[PDB]
Amino acid sequence: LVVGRSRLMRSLSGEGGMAAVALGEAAVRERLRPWQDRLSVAAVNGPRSVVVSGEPGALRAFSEDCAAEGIRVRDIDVDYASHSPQIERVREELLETTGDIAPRPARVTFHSTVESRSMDGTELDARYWYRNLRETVRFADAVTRLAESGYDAFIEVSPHPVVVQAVEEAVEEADGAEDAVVVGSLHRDGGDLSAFLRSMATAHVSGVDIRWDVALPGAAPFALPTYPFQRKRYWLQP
Amino acid sequence: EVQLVQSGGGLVQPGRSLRLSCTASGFTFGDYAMSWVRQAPGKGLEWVGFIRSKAYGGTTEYAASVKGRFTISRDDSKSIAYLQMNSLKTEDTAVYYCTRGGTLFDYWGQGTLVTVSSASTKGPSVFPLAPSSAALGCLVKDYFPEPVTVSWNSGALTSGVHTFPAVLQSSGLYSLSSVVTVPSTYICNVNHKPSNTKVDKKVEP
Repeated sequence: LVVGRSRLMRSLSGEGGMAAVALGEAAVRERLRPWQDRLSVAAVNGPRSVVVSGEPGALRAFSEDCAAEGIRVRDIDVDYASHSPQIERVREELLETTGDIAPRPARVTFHSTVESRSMDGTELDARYWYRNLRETVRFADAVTRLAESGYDAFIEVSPHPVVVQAVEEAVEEADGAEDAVVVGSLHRDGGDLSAFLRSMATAHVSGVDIRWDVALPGAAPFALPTYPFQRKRYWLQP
Repeated sequence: EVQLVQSGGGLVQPGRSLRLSCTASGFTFGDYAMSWVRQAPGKGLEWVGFIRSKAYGGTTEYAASVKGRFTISRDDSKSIAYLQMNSLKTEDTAVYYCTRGGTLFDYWGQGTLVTVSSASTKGPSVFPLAPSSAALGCLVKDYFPEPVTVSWNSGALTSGVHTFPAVLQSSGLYSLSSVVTVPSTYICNVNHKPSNTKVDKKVEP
């Protein structure tokens, strides 16, 4: 999947781009509806942040057009323009590269972001990954209505956390718990084991149970002092 | 308790030799006599021979059908029991147990399953089974060697499946059937690993 999608999207790269805007939901739909570079949004990180992808001409026109009437747009450096009608006319190569998959049952509840529902392990095929590639991903809705299902540990697995803001500003407004913890794995200014251990400890001090014997595979237990009690004087007359 | 460790199974050609090996841990091997018991399908246990420990001689005794065909040796310094078979026949595809003691068969080892075969490896031929009597299945026929794995709906349907052991026919190739039951789309996936084939056959409901 990874390599085939990679060099099938290599062919259409160099042609079209992406820009992040934060102005409104159906607001931005109305803004570029006077254009027909796009059929549906690309992604929805939060209730107030959206990404607009497509051909360079319309994207430049919208960036310079809204540059004077709202929140500044950040052009993401993407060689191509995914989640756009640009995908359609190149389906067939994809189908003939990944039409040989065997979907196995999933142990854990893989919660989809393109079908907005809990999928099963046997429903993953060539159109499933196309559909993923073509239309929206509903990430903010998925994280919000996963927070309502009783999940309170959104541990991210990435070399650099870029969606912590959206995750917190999405879980903030849901009718669940507020102290749900969100931690990354590695940051820009470190890739050693110390940073990973600090992220693990940050996740641990909020409820997550961490087994610490793996990081010390060559030590023996020491003799440690006992619990320091805090005492007052309780004394009824004897 | 004490552990008897056994090895030496595999594929054999009818008419050649093969030697087993059984080591003992936890007790002195130089004081016990050792007996050998073969186990083949369609029959019960069968004593095939026994050897005497040292300080009582080194006499060996065998069965009527194997006297002059098999031999049993031992080494008490390195403490193994060996069974050496010459001119094997196709009816001796069996699992061999080594038993401590000449008459009181006190202990029984885990055993090794060694088989003499005249046929070569062969991919299976899966045929659908149309109900003409609800139940439906597929037949795996003319394959070699064991084992094979059968699955329904890529591991989704696991209830009502009735696989059967592959009974050796008179030819020398294996054939079993897998039938599920459903009241009233339906495919069975048969995987033969040592020949690396995976067939997905649909069965008419």
